[PDB]
Amino acid sequence: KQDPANKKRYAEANKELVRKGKQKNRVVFMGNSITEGWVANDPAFFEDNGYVGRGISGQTSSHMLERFEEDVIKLKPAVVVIMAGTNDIAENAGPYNEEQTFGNIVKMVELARAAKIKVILTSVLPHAAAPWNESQKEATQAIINLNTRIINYAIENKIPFVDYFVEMAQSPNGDLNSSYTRDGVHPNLEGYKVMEALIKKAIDKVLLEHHHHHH
Amino acid sequence: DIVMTQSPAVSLGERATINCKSSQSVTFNYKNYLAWYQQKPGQPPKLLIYWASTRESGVPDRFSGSGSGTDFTLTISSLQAEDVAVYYCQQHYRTPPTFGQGTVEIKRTVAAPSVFIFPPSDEQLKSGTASVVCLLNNFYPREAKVQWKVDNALQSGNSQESVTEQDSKDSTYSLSSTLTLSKADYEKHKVYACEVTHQGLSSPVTKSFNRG
Amino acid sequence: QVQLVESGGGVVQPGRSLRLSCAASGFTFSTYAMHWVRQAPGKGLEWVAVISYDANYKYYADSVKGRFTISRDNSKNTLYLQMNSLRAEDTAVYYCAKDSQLRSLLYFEWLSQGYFDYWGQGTLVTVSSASTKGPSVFPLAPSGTAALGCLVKDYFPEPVTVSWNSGALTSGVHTFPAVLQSSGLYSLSSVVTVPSSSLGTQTYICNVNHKPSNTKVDKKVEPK
Repeated sequence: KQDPANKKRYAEANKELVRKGKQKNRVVFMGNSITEGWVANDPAFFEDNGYVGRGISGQTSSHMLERFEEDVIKLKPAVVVIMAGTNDIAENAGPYNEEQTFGNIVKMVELARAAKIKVILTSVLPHAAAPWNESQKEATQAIINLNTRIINYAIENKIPFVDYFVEMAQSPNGDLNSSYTRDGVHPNLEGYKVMEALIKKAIDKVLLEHHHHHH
Repeated sequence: DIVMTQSPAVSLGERATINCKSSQSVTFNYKNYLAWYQQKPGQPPKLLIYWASTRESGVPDRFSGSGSGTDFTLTISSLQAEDVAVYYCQQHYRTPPTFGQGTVEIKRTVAAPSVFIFPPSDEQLKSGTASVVCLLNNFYPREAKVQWKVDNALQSGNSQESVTEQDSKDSTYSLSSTLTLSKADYEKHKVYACEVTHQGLSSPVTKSFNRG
Repeated sequence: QVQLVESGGGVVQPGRSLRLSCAASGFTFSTYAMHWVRQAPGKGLEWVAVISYDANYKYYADSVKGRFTISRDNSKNTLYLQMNSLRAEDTAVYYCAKDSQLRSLLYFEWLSQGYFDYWGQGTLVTVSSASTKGPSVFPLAPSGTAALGCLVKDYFPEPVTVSWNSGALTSGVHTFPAVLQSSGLYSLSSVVTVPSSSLGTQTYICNVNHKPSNTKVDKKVEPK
């Protein structure tokens, strides 16, 4: 209970980013297992684009919020991509509560906006359900319910939302597309490439489209 | 589909309940996907209660809902004449959303029907058909049996019955039984009778007329 | 207030088609899924179809899949149902209804919907080969209370309205639900009970209106 939010994971890495100096258009990927696995499976996507991966496998959105100052705000990025809720739904650390998870995402958004960091919100991905645990429909319904709250919040607050789910979830029951996974639960490299095209378009829109003329 | 079933009368000012069961749980992550609706004749359904227990705005506070999982109840704390209606319980946990149906009735004391028989009019006999109408008026409870006898010959297959909704003034039902014969078959017989059985009658009541 | 105003019902020959409309006002129509629901005469409610807020997703009850198409015009705040290859068993009052959920994501057919917070007034669709025919209205003549009435026979389609003495007589009136006869025509009776002593001094007239055929009959119901 000394370091519940796991600030130790990236503490040394954050120190070296400081020693490297100011970076223009830095994008931080804040997330749980999905984000950690992305860096693991395609480090070039992050290195070649100057994106900073700050995913921690297993982490709850509550603990993500608690390390948001250290791993996002203090890195003074231009943009943060928030990928949260997957491990909350997986319940590896405790019972899932949609209201708390959604509230934690909102709190992270508000921390970023107060620090003048642009935000991109994202859909929790589909995954295969083990029948002994829950049905595929139950798994998919929970994910859709949380993603709906995130989308409507994003529309209300003029925040971009990247819907990985609609591109990766297969009929009839929302299983993760077999082309996009090896284990049915996590994306494989092909699945991450689908995600990369989507997120880079949203990042480039934030960094490059300015001065919306209102009439 | 998920199947909705109402598995069951109350005096005025008393409490009425309607029970509804779903064929599988419609509770998911602590929300109950169950709504209740009221429908009056000629009108659409009107929302009463949603998420099993939240009363809709503008609905009188004598209406409330409870239950979870597969078992739900609509309670009307003080039954009123204007509350006599069809009620629907809807699950919307899965598509297709499905609706279970049942009715609220005012309970009252037993009342025997007053029975009336009408021969076919002369105006109707001008065409080829004769309709004989038997009226059972203002009875309770709704269960009633009508038998048509023509020259003591029991009839079968040539009558249709229709029943009103419960009367708002006295909580009774009325019923019509219409016997349809050709004019030729009508002129070939003398006695026309309808025989009415009802719990309010110590013995079946017969009303009859001789053609002409 | 939220209003849903339906139009376009009527009579359809079996195998032919009909489009219904539901004009919405009083809420942001373009952010809600919309439903059609139907009620066959004397029976319960059957959900028919849903369309997502952005029209990207449409789903149908198994009973109408392959024959019906739901659509919406968000610029006119109007919902539509195109009904092809209509059958006798599609005869029903059709309702539109608003979904309670804001911008639901209807990515698969089976997902939860909202509850249905507002409903249109209903439009009757009658699927039959019968031709429009006005009712014949026959008196049910009175033989300390007397019963009298009107037999409203052989009309098509529903509905008819019946009043007594131009609405001045309401106490004791019972107008029975129509029955669909084997001919394809409808029939019903309307009755009223009155003091028998009134039969000499009072005139009783049933006023029968059948709007589909532009027919109005006022029939005096007299003793003998």
